[PDB]
Amino acid sequence: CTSILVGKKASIDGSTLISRNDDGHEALDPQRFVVVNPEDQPRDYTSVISKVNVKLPDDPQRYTSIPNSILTNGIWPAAGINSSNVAMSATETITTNSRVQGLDPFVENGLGEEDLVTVVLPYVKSAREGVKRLGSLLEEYGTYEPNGISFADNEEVWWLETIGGHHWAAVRIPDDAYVVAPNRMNIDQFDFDSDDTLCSSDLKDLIDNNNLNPDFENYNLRHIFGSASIKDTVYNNPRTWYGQKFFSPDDTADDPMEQDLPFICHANRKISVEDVKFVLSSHFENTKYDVYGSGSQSDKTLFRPIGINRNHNVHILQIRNNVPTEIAGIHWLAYGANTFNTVVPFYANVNDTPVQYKNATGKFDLNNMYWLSCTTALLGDTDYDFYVDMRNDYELDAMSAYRKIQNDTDADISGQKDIEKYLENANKKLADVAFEKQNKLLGDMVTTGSNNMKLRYNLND
Repeated sequence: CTSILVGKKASIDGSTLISRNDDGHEALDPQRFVVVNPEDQPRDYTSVISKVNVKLPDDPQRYTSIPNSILTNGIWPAAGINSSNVAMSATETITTNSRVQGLDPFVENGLGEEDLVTVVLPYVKSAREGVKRLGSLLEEYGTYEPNGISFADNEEVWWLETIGGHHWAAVRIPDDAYVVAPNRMNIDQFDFDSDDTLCSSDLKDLIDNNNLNPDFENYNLRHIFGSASIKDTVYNNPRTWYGQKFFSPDDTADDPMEQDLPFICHANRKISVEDVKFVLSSHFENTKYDVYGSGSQSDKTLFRPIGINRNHNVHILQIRNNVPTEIAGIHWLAYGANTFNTVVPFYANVNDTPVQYKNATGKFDLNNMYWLSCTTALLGDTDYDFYVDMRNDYELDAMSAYRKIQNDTDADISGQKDIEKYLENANKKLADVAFEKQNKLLGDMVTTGSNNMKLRYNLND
């Protein structure tokens, strides 16, 4: 997984953004776009993986989510926005170390990524409340994973990292800042009594009393609780580096393996949704580390890319400030490897979701956007340089169409007597166009690609 966070003064439009590539173990695993209405929410929750049993409040809020189609390993809702316009994405798998694990081991019947959005998001009305509730739950139930979780509302963006079986810390991202986060513990310099931090009440004592601090001065949480491994230099740090080079080129050096890249960054410009999607789809373009590029075989395969075959979904959760609250929450969504898809700006204030995004099952169905998008990216992968121009045209054409629909829908919001019905229609238009354009792209690739098959023999006349 790769996560990107953007504070409200750092975005081009004054919105907050939290985002993540939901990357799994297998390349393909069908995803659905689903609104969980309060009557559909469990009050007595039991996980599949850990069998943790969690009693939940009787007043859940409606929320969007991205559950797995195949429920063998549980729901895995990934991310969403609730009816209070709070966004949450869980999780970014991070790292730990043996010293803190020796003190606070994983809890095998605790909470995991399978569960987190389901047991937190419906019950909070601010990002800060999200942080606090998750912290309480970690203390009450424990966890069996090292995870990073993002929260946002129209004011604030928070990043929480879990530490051992029960501990945690969280940082409020400055308004004018952004973060790029890979599968490695991220929080660095940490001021315990700061207004911009929250953590386990015992976290400082845990550190001080057990000689966990490797530094001569101050507290750096990933120095203390995280990793700086050889594997980090190829699996994690280059992703951070590539993102920071894109947003902060003059503040970022030329070593992708760097272990102490800053957590909090300041870009040289305001950041768009298009920008975030670009970084979340990237593969070290214009470097020797690009698997589709000109580098040696060993250089081309050295680093884990951000766009990748096992992108199951990508979401950019946006809470806007230039609009009435009923259309503030936008759940941008796409499926499959990010090289050949586009995020679609679904309004989150709806009771149901469009069929092409809701209906994936374990049966291969090219009328569904999960299967259609995966098929497109796989074909694209077989000859990237051949297909990339059509890909590029499609991205501009599709995003332009989405924004036209969004702008038109936003402009006519006042006086709508049934908001949810109005926005479900807008989401239907968005999904219909997204499917038509995805399908036309694949068709164009198949048509031109068929001309270039190995199994050919043409008379040149």
